[PDB]
Amino acid sequence: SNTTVEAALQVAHAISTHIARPEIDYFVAADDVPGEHIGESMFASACFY
Amino acid sequence: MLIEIHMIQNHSPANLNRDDLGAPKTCYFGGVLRSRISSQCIKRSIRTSNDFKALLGGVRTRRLADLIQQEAGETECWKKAQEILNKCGFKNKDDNTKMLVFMSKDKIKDLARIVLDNSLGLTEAAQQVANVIAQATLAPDIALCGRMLEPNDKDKDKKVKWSNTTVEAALQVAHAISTHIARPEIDYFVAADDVPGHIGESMFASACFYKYFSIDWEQLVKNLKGDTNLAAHTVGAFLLAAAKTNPSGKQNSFAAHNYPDGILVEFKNSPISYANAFVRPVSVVKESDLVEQSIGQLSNYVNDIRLGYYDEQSPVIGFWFSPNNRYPLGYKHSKLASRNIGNLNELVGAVLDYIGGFKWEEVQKSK
Amino acid sequence: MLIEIHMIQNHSPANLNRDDLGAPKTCYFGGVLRSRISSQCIKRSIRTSNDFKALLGGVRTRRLADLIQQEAGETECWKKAQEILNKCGFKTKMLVFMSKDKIKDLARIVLDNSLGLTEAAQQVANVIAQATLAPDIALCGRMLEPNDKDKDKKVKWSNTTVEAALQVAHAISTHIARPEIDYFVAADDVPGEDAGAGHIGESMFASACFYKYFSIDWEQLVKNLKGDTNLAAHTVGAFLLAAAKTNPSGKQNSFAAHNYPDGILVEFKNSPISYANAFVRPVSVVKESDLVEQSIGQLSNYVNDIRLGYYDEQSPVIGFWFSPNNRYPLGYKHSKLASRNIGNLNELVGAVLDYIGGFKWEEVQKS
Amino acid sequence: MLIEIHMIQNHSPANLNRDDLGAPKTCYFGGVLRSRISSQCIKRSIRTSNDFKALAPDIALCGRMTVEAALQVAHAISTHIARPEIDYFVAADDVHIGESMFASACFYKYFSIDWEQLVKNLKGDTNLAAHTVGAFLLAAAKTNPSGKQNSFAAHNYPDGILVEFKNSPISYANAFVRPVSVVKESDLVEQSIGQLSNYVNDIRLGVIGFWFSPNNRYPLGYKHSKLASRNIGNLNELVGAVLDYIGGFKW
Amino acid sequence: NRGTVDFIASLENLKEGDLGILRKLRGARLDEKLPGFDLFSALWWPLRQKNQRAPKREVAWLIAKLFAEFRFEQREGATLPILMGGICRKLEPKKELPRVLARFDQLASLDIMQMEEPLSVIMGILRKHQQVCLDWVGLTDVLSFWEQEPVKREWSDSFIKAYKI
Amino acid sequence: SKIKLMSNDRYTFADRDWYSPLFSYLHAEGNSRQGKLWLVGFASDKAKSIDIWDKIIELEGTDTNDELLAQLANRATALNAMRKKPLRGDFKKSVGTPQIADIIPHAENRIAINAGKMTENRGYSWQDADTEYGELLTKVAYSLEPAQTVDARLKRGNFISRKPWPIIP
Repeated sequence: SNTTVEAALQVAHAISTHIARPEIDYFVAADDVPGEHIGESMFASACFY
Repeated sequence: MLIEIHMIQNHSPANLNRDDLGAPKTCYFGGVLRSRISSQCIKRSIRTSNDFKALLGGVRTRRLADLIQQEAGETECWKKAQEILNKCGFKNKDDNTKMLVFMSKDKIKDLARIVLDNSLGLTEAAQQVANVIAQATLAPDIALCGRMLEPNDKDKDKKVKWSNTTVEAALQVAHAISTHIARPEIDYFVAADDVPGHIGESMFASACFYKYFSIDWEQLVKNLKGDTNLAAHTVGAFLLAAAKTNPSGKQNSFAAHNYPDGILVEFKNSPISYANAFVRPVSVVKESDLVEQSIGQLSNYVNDIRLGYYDEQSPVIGFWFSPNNRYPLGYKHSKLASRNIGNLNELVGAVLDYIGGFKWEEVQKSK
Repeated sequence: MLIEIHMIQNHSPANLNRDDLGAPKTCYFGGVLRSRISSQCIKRSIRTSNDFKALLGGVRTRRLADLIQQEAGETECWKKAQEILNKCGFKTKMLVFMSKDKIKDLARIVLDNSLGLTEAAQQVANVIAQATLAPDIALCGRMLEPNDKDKDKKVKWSNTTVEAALQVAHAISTHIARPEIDYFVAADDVPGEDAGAGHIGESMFASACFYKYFSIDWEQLVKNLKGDTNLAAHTVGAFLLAAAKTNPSGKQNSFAAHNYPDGILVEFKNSPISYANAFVRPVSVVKESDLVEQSIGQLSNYVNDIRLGYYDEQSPVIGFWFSPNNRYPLGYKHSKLASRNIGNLNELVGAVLDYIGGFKWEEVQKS
Repeated sequence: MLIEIHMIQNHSPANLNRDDLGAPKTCYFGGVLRSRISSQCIKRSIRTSNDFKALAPDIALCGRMTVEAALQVAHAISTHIARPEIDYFVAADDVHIGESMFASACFYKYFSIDWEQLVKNLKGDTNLAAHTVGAFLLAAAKTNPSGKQNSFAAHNYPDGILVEFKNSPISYANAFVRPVSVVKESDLVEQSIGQLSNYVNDIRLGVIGFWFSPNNRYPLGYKHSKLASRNIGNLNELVGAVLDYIGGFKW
Repeated sequence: NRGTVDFIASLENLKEGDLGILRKLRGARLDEKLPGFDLFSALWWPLRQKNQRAPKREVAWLIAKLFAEFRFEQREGATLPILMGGICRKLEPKKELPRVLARFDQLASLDIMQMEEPLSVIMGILRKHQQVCLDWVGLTDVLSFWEQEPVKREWSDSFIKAYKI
Repeated sequence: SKIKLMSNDRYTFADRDWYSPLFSYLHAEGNSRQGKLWLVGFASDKAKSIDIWDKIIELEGTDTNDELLAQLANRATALNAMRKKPLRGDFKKSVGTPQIADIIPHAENRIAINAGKMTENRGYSWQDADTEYGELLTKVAYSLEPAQTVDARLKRGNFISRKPWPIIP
């Protein structure tokens, strides 16, 4: 039979009010045993509508 | 008399029109890629709009039998109606019922009455149905878009003659194109599962579009059997719908409900398109924005065209509309538009007064 | 003398001329693929335009019997018309091109007379042969060939050849061709089980910048229209205006490509020269400039090379360059190739008429 | 002596010569099919023309009925592969699909004139022969066959002419055994002229000549080579130089 | 050819941040954004110094952007006209095959500055069918000399040979 | 003889028509006999002369096949049918691929060398003579489809496989 329900809610993608500034964080995991690998992550901050 | 509407509208990230692969439609203009919206989508959005609810009456479908049966209510009548329609000439090649029929919605009762006649046989009923269909062209949507219908000569009964089923269109719509270089983008999505117990891809884009509509007053009046009030109401409702309606595709995910930032309405005897204002793509600078630069280039091209070609013994009259005079026209001219209007309602009133003199309420009371 | 017209025109995405398969026409130039608009399409579009209706005094049709019948209130003159035309030699029916008033009046008076069939056919043939007084006939020529296999042996034909006074070349793109395909799906108004995956259609469209070439011989145009001279000037002016502001009516209800030319060059020579070789190397778009500017620059370079090449002091040539409001100059850096750069179309028409003779456009608009 | 003229000319899409079936004339060369313009079309195109109408001349150059004409015209050949095309047309009624053939190609043309025969046919006159040579050069430079010109206004002008005074007759068709393939950094006419240049760069290594291009648009030799004795940017100056070399006559 | 192998090797040595920087520069030119210009210069200029037959700037920029977006694994003998052409044997001949074939064939009427989006859709079609390997060096070599007829002829012939199997 | 100077709707100029007076001769008068057959043909039309040609065929006299000889005696129709096929589509009053008529005479001249073996079907056959058109059709296909795409290559492959078909009546 019919298995379709029309959506009653409309949402839009949250976009910024300014120019985005992506940033890179460099991380190095440590070791708890002495003895005888630079990492790269991304983050940003913004204002959303 | 030709009424021409030029619109500039900026949209949020969305997918209003997509191809068979799911990507936004694109075109090549001036040697560069632009985003595109098909004219059929705009026409369908305007036709199936709240502002066009009153001026409807045309139906385009492959399922005339269902409507004919629903009109009566308890007669069965499905098989007999289907046989009559097959005898009429609606091609059934490849076992697919097709050849979409477009006609007025008030003539379905006549078809149901004619089909339910026991005195007549089948060929006479088919001829009567064809005659009824060929003379149902009295709706504003049909008068605007037009209609073509060519039944095939292979499955129809040989004793069936068709009259003229063609009505010339009174509306011309061009494909929407972007004023800059298109930048399609990919979105990566995942469908999660609630019970604890891969990656997809979609396409979207954002662009600023230039839209062009043209309406012939004489042809629209002629199609509606000389009803001038109905034509004025149709023009007003079309302006309202084109201003305040957007295509409905992927809107539940992208709520792109933006309104035009500039509308120019002109009256002239010949059609002129201002698309050549954007052969050079718009490049954004740090001291301005996209809409202002697009409007500036449009104003420059309009001034050049007005001072180059349109200057004849016949004058040209146009009005310019921006919301609360937010975006003025060319700063170096300040005289291209004979009137600057800050509201849509007074713009519609001005057009209706210019056509032949019409009040909004009086033409609203025509349907 | 010879009047030479060169145009550069950029069009929006559309399909103006299409082949049997429903695709835009193409050709090979310089070893690469270019878009093409046929010459007969342009001639037909100019002939049936609003700026030429004052000189449209010829009809090309095979249904002459209907036209002869329409020149009668109640008299039955259809079967006899077909019989007379069959004895003439028009036995598929042959297309006949000639003036309207002559065929109407003379065919009505001769056909309705009580005379022999052979004599009536001979008089009809003579009237058809001698009816070569119309600007369109003079511009496009005529070639009538009666069928000697199934014509009455008693009748004899006279000269029916009119040498043309206009030469039109196929429009070719200044760059490489980029054909595009748009996919459409037709919707149904009434909900239901619907079809399967859907019938996806295909529509082919393209956008290109075309170079157009026209050549008019004034002496042959005068000779075709007999010793009359003002009519020739009116025809030249109307042809220039129509070619400036008319486009073919292809898929214009969905592709409103009503763009206007950006550059026109009118030269007065004694021998024909074509500037097509300016675009043997295709135009490539860079981050600076646009397509039209590069095309006009290449055209100016080729014109300068030709002028500084084949040059005779005993027959110098002059011309006028027209751009809307002087927005696209020819000699961008230093060269003054043109003599009387004009920024208005009507001023250009007036200058052309003045050079042809002591002609004012107002005075010649009476023949 | 013998005067040999080589011309390179590009034509817009047209049909200047067709056969009984309506298709453009063709030939076979270099293992491929090439477009062809008949010799008896270029002749009777240069002849019987209004421009050329400038001891009866026009018979010494081209004889009629033992006149022993002094002009030799070869068959025009293409420098690339033939690309015939079909146009589909219909006729309206304002009250059946047909097909036509057309093509576009770049042609190499060869003409030869025998000076001694021209002088003997004119009964010793030498200024009239020089005037006839100049008139023929001007007419051949500015004339095209009158084919389907009303539908294909192909009135292009030659992009390169070479005049030579060799001891024996020889044509440079062997410079076009390999069909020209268009590259992005060049065009068809430039590549054809370069191929011609790399056929007189040889031969001499393993006579004099005058080269003419409109305003020096296309120079012979893609270097600072002296393969051409003189490079001239005007047609009248080329005629004057040839007139001077013929023995010092003034145009 | 040496010069392209080392370029692809250097591209394969990049990390997530540089890949994202190149990803955000898709559809853009080399000059407008400075970080992308600096990264491309650092990756490319020594190769142009050492080797004269190195790929041109435009082709290298296009290949870098495509690799940043798609990140295929380099493997010799896995060129585009083979994978596309082996894929085309599983579609419906009447409808889907012409639609894919037109998109594959449109590449012959575009220059190197307009070959981003069609290649993007082709590589998306590849990714939709679980493809993990591609020959980047061969693609760069073909794109370098795209204005030569024998190159296109070999491209189409390879496509047909892969398809007819 | 049925030779003409032009190619009309019902004729295609190829070469001397040496295959016409073969079914009649080898079945009514002359029959099979080892020797050299001399053929003299003189085309005419009312009071106008067109052309005369002659030929010599080496015959061994090894039986005859009625169907194959009848097919050989009717080959101008097959060549005309091959020529009249358009490049694409079906149009009324269409001349059809004029480039094929430019290459037909050379193939006919090449085929005519083995006339004696083709007449008696010793080692030469219709399919054997069909091979001579392959190289010429391949050369023509490049001119007809000058594109570097897959569709052009497929169209060339389809075009290469054209050959005349024997029609007995």
